[PDB]
Amino acid sequence: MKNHEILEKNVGLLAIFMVIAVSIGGLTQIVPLFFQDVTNTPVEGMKPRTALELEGRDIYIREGCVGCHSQMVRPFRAETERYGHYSVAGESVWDHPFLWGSKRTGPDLARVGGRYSDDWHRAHLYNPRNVVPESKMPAYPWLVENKLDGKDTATKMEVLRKLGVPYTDEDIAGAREAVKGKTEMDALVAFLQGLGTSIK
Amino acid sequence: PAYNYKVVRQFAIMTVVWGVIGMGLGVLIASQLVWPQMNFDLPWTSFGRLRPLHTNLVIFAFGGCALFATSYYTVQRTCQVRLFSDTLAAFTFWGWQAVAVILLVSLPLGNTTTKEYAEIEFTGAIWLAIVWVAYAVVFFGTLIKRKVKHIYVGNWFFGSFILTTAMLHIVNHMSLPVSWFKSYSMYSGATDAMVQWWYGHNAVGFFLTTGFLGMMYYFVPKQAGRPVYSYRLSIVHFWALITLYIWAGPHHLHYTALPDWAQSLGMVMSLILLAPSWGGMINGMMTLSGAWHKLRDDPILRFLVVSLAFYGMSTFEGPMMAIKTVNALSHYTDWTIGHVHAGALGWVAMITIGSLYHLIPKVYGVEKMHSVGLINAHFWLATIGTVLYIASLWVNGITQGLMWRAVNEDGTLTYSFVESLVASHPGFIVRLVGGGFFLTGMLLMSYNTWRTVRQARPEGILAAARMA
Amino acid sequence: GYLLPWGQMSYWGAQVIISLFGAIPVVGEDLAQWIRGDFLISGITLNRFFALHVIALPIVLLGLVVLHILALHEVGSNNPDGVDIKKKKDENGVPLDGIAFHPYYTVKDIVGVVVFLFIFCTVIFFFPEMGGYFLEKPNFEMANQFKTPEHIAPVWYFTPFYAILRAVPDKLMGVVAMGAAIAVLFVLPWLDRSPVRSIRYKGWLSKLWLVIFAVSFVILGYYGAQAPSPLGTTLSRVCTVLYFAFFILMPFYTRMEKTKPVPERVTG
Amino acid sequence: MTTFWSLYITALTLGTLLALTWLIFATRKGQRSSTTDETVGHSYDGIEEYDNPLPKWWFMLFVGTLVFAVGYLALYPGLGTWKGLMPGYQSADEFADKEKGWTGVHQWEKEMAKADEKYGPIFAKFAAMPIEEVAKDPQAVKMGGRLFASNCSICHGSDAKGAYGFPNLTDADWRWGGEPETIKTTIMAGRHAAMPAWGEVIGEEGVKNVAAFVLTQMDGRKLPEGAKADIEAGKQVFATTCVACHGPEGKGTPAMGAPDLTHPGAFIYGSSFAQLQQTIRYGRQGVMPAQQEHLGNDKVHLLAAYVYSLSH
Amino acid sequence: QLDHVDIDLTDKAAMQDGARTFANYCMGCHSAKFQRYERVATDLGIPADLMMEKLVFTGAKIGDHMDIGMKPADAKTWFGAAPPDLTLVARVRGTDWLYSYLRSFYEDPKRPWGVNNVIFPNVGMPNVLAPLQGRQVIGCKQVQVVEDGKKQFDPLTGTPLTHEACDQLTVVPKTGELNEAQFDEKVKNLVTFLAYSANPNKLASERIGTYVLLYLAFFFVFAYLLKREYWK
Amino acid sequence: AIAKRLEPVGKVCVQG
Amino acid sequence: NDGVNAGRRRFLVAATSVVGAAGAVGAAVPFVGSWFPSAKAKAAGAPVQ
Ligand SMILES: COC1=C(OC)C(=O)C(C/C=C(\C)CC/C=C(\C)CC/C=C(\C)CC/C=C(\C)CC/C=C(\C)CC/C=C(\C)CC/C=C(/C)CC/C=C(\C)CC/C=C(\C)CCC=C(C)C)=C(C)C1=O
Ligand code: HEC
Ligand code: HEC
Ligand code: HEC
Ligand code: HEC
Ligand code: HEM
Ligand code: HEM
Ligand code: HEM
Ligand SMILES: [Ca+2]
Ligand SMILES: [Ca+2]
Ligand SMILES: [Cu+2]
Repeated sequence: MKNHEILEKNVGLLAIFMVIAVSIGGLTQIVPLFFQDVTNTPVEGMKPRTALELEGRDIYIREGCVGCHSQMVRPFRAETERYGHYSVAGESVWDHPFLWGSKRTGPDLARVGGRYSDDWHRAHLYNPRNVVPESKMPAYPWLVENKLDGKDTATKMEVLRKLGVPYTDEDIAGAREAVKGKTEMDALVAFLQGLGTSIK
Repeated sequence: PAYNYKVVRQFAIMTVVWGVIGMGLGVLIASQLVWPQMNFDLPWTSFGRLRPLHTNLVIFAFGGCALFATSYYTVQRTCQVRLFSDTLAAFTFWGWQAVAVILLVSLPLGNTTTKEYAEIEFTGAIWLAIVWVAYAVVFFGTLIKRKVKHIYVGNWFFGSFILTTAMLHIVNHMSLPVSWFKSYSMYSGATDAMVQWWYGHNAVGFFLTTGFLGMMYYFVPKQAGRPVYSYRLSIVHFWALITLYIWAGPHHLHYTALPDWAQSLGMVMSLILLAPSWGGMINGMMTLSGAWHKLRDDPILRFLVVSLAFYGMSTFEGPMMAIKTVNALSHYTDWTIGHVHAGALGWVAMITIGSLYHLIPKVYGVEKMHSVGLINAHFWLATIGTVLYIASLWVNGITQGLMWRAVNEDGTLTYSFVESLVASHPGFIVRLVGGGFFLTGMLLMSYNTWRTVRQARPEGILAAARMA
Repeated sequence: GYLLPWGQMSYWGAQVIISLFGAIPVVGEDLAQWIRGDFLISGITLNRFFALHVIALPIVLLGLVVLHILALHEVGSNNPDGVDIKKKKDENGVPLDGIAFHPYYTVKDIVGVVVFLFIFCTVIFFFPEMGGYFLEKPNFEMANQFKTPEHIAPVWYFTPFYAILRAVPDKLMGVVAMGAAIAVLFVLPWLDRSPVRSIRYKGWLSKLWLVIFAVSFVILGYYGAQAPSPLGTTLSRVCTVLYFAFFILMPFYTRMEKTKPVPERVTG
Repeated sequence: MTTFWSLYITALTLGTLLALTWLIFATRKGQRSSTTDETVGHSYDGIEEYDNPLPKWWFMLFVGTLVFAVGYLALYPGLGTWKGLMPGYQSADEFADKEKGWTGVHQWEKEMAKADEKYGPIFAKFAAMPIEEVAKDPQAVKMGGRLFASNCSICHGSDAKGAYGFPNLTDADWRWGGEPETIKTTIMAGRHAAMPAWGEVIGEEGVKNVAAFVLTQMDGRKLPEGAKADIEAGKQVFATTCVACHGPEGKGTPAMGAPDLTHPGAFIYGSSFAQLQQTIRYGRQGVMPAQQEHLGNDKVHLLAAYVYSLSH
Repeated sequence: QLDHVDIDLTDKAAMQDGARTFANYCMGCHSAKFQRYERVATDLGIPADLMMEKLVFTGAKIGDHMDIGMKPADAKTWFGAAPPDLTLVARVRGTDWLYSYLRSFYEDPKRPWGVNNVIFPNVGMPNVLAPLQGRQVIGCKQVQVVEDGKKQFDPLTGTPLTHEACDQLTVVPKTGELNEAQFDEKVKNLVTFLAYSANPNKLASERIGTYVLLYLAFFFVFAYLLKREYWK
Repeated sequence: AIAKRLEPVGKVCVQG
Repeated sequence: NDGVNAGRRRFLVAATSVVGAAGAVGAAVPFVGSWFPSAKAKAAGAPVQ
């Protein structure tokens, strides 16, 4: 029991032991997730988000909607009835970063694709209380004004392709034109409409 | 010969300053949740943008500066040596302040990685690693240049914290850049979720429990002037805690798309991890054996003891919420936030308050804080304001979980989501009031620290350091 | 040098500045023509100013810098406390508050040079125009002898004196006041009658008047960079009065004030 | 998951558990078995360790957590591809993906089967009667009300009176067909309005005169005092361009979704002179989500009965 | 009141369209004589043969300056004001001024060329982009309603809520090849090319400056260590 | 792509 | 001054000198490079008949 004193007298041995102890846990839960099919095989029928969908997801990231909304429907009957078919690992294979979230200040957005009209997302993302008087969602009446310049769309698509998302040169070339004159609200709504569309 | 108390006192002053700002910003976002009109329809002050700033300032600017202060102070005193290098010691202060300023200037602008506690983007997450390798050098070189034969338990906790929150930082920020402060994670979907939460559960537990457990191990016996309760318990606690906090990560993805074997592993490991955390709490509390009567005279010891009590409460709650049956009720509810602030206001904030109220009148040369009555008032305000926060968020989260899961005998859902929001609104107002109480306590400490910092003559600061 | 680019600002600023020499009551016009080398600003003036700017004034400046540093090293440097460190010397003859310029201040100046180069290269490679103040926008248009810019203003570092000249309604009086604004700094050493050197130990009056002078200089520069305005003109006149009062009243308010005792040893 | 990775998970997890057990058993080895007052010989800045034995209850708690761990990840999916031995579902093949063990999907399928058994008769009963009959059953109409509140109150209003742009399902005016069958079809297949934009067709002046004619002659409200309009020209343009969809009297055509243009209460996009001009100039093209896929024909039938009850 | 334009100097296609517009509609009167066809082709990614065939109309060589046959004195006599060289006009006026100026021409019979400019009143320039924009007049059109900065958009359609204003630039319908958005893009590409011409070293300047600043931070670290040490 | 982008505005119709 | 750390002083002086020399070379690059044939010089020439 006194052998522990050896680590007390040596900084190097203690550092090595701590490194190994912290590494054991991480190497068993993250490494195996790679090379595992269920977490890497996309659901049949999905395609990479369009350039405008990608920019809308980027705006969704910028406005920090992850802290309020979740995109992961758990396999519960109440959950699935409220939101729809439960999310699966194949739906997020091309999501850098994942936006499942851990807090629900508002309804889960995993299946809002096609649930509501574009004209609702607009007039709800411009003044949430206009359509839901008790909403605690912040108003976003600036996504209407500022318009996408398409500066980083090509580079963003190229980087996403480098990370494994199956984009094609026809998409990289056309990304700039796909967001030439469309407002930030348009992209943020188009990305919303595409959520959970692969599974119904 | 003396100690490099310059860096410790800079870190303490900046710890108070950053805690005040972070907690005021937290109160601001809570008010926004109560009244949406507190967003003022400005892009840079909306809840979605400011909330990440709150959660990254309280953890890294307030807690980080506190841990830097209590490590650069505890390591020297327990080793009887000056810090390894004053160069890197001062660099680890100025660069950490630069990191905090980057968080201030960037997160409101929307430059975020969406990773709960890795929101700092490219070229901001690279400087936080440059200034963390320097911190590790400064701490471990000091442990290398010791003038004593052993290494204290608190030193073990601090070193484990430092190494783990460099491995996690480099692993979770492994991304590709599109521009400055614009990045895409290299992990996707379930893999990205697993990496994110294996980093986020160690942003607590190691940044908020291990490093702060070392702060406890030093400042509890020192403040109470009594020996630590058990050496063997300290050994077991340290080793099991560091070997299980990494494992217990998958409990944040309990019923998500993550493979179920990982979820089961996470829950089981968290249930195991219950024991070492309670062992640390037992050591801290029983270190006060024969000295409980000092809680009536010294509010700092009350701070430390109540911090340990809330630590036990949080480390009992957390394993319970790691159970998938319990986690089903509370995974996206306010109960998660209630647990977070039970472990942060009750445990991290209180241990920080007690440790700085002891450290500040030792690196400045002044024998005592300007007003001990202010210390007692701050203790009472923090306690009434953490209890209020805990209770309000518990009620709120249980309500939302039940309402979302509530189903009528017909099979239709009993309640809509807006009904849950309106039912939670009273919880939101009570949370705002408790946060205001805690922020008032923080303001009182800032006034006490300002009045104690002034009236400390040049020599008084100089003699205090004199190595021993 | 600013004439050399031969832009609109170059040409017209040179025109006005050399017309100032036309304000001398008698020989003004002849002197201005002789300086120009032509009946107007032209390529003759351009080549002449180029020769002066490229050789003559660089040589004069190098010689003046040599003389300046030689005089300083003859009398020794001042310090922020105004303490005459030479009064207290050790057994080796070195001042107690003195350190060898090389290497200590050489390395300090190396650090300062690196910081300055960081700012300098940032400006060069990212903001060379500096909002049109380092490179004026109208100067990117070729000089036009027949069209003058809507508003012609000097480079920023000449703007304060310009404001002074613009603050005086009379032309010759304005030129004289602009010249005196620079000439008074020459007599500054005899205007200051304070028993102490550093502002740290001068009386409240000296501190107040230094603040007033700095603010007036900045305001004069700021309002000389824009087209004339009512508030601008009023503040320019007030700041001209204050700028000249900082010097004219120095011999008085340096005596009226009560100064702190200068420490025997430098503080720090 | 591959066999190699299953063995990886199993070996590492069991190694971690064994390491923790060995740590707790070795560190307690040689313990004095009694809280002592003899501190450890060394002092770190005055701090001292009591050298006390591990608390008996704490050690037993750690061992019990270890045992509970082993039991659970033996009973549940863990240690790689080791489906747990839970008797509830470690048998049979009633599940979708032919697996014998716990998962979120597996227990969810069990729960859904139980809930179907419990609730499907209710929906089938209320999904078989005519909408009119279902509309007069408190249980059925309250089910429909809860479905309306949880599914589409956010877009039709909490009380069934929509905000600007969304119809009022409580009033007597119906844009589309107000009959029960038409209501059910509207809730099932969704609706697209397709109101054309006349800004570039009849020009700004024409839009102005029309808007005025609709606002006064049809709606009945007065112009905003101080407005210029050609009411006769507005009527003339209406009789040619607008008369096709909205009836000669501007009373709408439920087949196309054209509303009653003579009532300001039906207008979901506004009734002011400016709002009418906006609608006529830039078109509206309202959208009704198709609620068939989202929640099924039984629930859509219940919702149709509920809205029928509210309106009539 | 100028209109903001977000000009992307890394957009080779936009700069190419702007260069085409400049070579066709602009070099009739305006020179870019401080800028060579060779450098323009190199920076815009235009092959030298393509630049020769498509943008060099004056018989100049690839390395020649973008000179034109119209002499400044002749043009000053003809128009009442000499058309300035446009190589640096983006720096002289800024890109926002150019964007607003090239879209602010409106018919004005009182003027020598029948047009005036909101940005440049009584300008001596004829409206040479009228065929593209179409007839623009100071008339009455729909403008978004604003009350003390309270700008109203349509919550549902996201389009502006408008009221009639009778002192606005209105393009007469079916009078130009390009609609408002297409002419906006044409003018944006032209102003992007002019911005490149005024500052052709911008992108290289940013790259070199980034590397210089990195080196200077490194050197500052070393100099600061050499100072604070050696000052003990 | 560039050639189409750079097409001269003036089009001339030529015999044959 | 008490016990100046030589070697550290020598290392810092040498490293600062080397980095400054690299910066001097970089700052010389514009001046040396501007002496190579410019775009004016590179006009070249066509065959003469
Ligand atoms: C809008 O507008 C405005 C702005 O703008 C935009 C402004 O900014 C401003 C604001 C203005 C400012 C603050 C800017 C201020 C700028 C300035 C100060 C610029 C001023 C510069 C000039 C105009 C230049 C003027 C130059 C002058 C007047 C000096 C002229 C000097 C000469 C010509 C030199 C004479 C040459 C000589 C004597 C030759 C040497 C002779 C010899 C004898 C050589 C030796 C010969 C021999 C040895 C042979 C003989 C032998 C001998 C002697 C025998 C013995 C032998 C021996 C050797 C011993 C204003 C107001 C403004 O509204
Ligand atoms: C990025 C700016 C965001 C987008 C895009 C959306 N949200 Fe939210 N959200 C929040 C609440 C309290 C609600 C209640 C219901 C309501 O307001 O209508 C919502 C709702 C939505 C919905 C509707 C989902 C549905 O099932 O009806 C959508 C499509 C939506 N939000 C998009 C809360 C918050 C929040 C907390 C302050 C933030 C930051 C966001 N929402 C951000 C976004
Ligand atoms: C709960 C699932 C819902 C029921 C039941 C109904 N809706 Fe809606 N709705 C919405 C709009 C914008 C319209 C206008 C359609 C158009 O412009 O042509 C409607 C219309 C209806 C109608 C017909 C009303 C009439 O007067 O004929 C019925 C019977 C109806 N809706 C039933 C908007 C929305 C919407 C926005 C996203 C939601 C989710 C729903 N409605 C949901 C329901
Ligand atoms: C592309 C079609 C063109 C652009 C872009 C510009 N020009 Fe011209 N222009 C012409 C004259 C006679 C003048 C002088 C008018 C006066 O001084 O009052 C101008 C002026 C400009 C300016 C103003 C620059 C300034 O610093 O004020 C700009 C920015 C400009 N032009 C851009 C004549 C002609 C012309 C002869 C028919 C043609 C074909 C063009 N301009 C074409 C363009
Ligand atoms: C069929 C091609 C139509 C013609 C031609 C016109 N209208 Fe119309 N209108 C039509 C539909 C299908 C709708 C429904 C819009 C929706 O989103 O539900 C409408 C609506 C209107 C409205 C306002 C609707 C509201 O406020 O709820 C107005 C004021 C209106 N219509 C008037 C109008 C005029 C003036 C027309 C000629 C210029 C005209 N309509 C033509 C169908 C059609
Ligand atoms: C053994 C100790 C602990 C365990 C097992 C534990 C477990 C958990 C669980 C089950 C959750 C729910 C996450 C979710 O459902 O999304 C959670 C969230 C969290 N708790 Fe703990 N907890 C412990 C102690 C602490 C402490 C001491 C702190 C602070 C000092 C803390 C702060 C947090 C944070 C920051 C989160 C993340 C919130 C989020 O997911 O958005 N926890 N923890
Ligand atoms: C007055 C004191 C505080 C107030 C009012 C406050 C308020 C809040 C609020 C409103 C949220 C978000 C709630 C939600 O999203 O539902 C939050 C989240 C969080 N806070 Fe604070 N906070 C305070 C102190 C602290 C401190 C001191 C810390 C750590 C040292 C901390 C750590 C966190 C964390 C980690 C989260 C993220 C929780 C999650 O994502 O689930 N908080 N806080
Ligand atoms: C323009 C080129 C100039 C150069 C290269 C130069 C150079 C120097 C240097 C190297 C020093 C010693 C270090 C220091 O005190 O900063 C110095 C000191 C000084 N300079 Fe300058 N100088 C210049 C212009 C001026 C001007 C325009 C003035 C005042 C009108 C001036 C007044 C002084 C004074 C009074 C001192 C010594 C004061 C003291 O020791 O604190 N110099 N100069
Ligand atoms: Ca999250
Ligand atoms: Ca969260
Ligand atoms: Cu956790």
